[PDB]
Amino acid sequence: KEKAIVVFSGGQDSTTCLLWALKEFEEVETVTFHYNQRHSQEVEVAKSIAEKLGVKNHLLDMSLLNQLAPNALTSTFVPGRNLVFLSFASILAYQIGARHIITGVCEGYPDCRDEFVKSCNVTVNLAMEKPFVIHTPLMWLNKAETWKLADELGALDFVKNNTLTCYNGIIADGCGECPACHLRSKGYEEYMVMK
Ligand SMILES: [Mg+2]
Ligand SMILES: [Zn+2]
Repeated sequence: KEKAIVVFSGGQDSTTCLLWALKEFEEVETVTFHYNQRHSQEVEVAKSIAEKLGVKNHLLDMSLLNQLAPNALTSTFVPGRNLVFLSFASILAYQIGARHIITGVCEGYPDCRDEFVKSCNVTVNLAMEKPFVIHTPLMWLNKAETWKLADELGALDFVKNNTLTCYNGIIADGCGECPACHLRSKGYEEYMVMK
C-alpha cells in the first residue's frame, strides 16, 4: 500500500492491471504512450477509462523512438521498444514518487519475456539508486485467466465494455474479425465454459 504507476493503454490487459494495482496500492497513477496522437481513439478511450476510476493519467509522446525505424535511417519495426517504455515509466515513477511499476507484458517478443523484465528492473534500480519494483501480474496468465482475474476483481463487465482491444477503434467486441478480437473473444468464451 504505497504509490504505483501503471503503464496504461486502455486495452483489456493494461486495464485489468490498473484495476489490479488499484487494490494492491494506496496511490496509483497511469501513463499512456502515444506516437504523437493525443486524438487517437486509443489514447482517448484510455483517458476516459482512467477518469471513470480516479487515477491521474500522464501522456507521453514516443515518436522520437521512430528515428530508430529502418525507413528513418535513410520496415517500421523498432526492436526493444519495451525497454524504452519501461525505462521512461521508471524515470516517471521516480519523479512522481512511485516505487511500483505495473505493466501488462506477458510471454513472442524477447522484451516481453519475464527475464527481461527482471533484468530491466535491476537496471532501472541501479540507474537511479531507487528500490523500484516492476510488477507483471499477467505474466503467467492466459487470455481466459486474464478475464478470470478481472472478474475476481469485480470488474469483468467494466473491462468487457470500456477497454479497446479491436484493431479498428471498435471498443469492446470490436470488428470480430482481426486477431485481437478473436483472441479476446475466444478467451472470454473459454472463461465462461469454465464458469
Ligand atoms: Mg492493454
Ligand atoms: Zn477487431
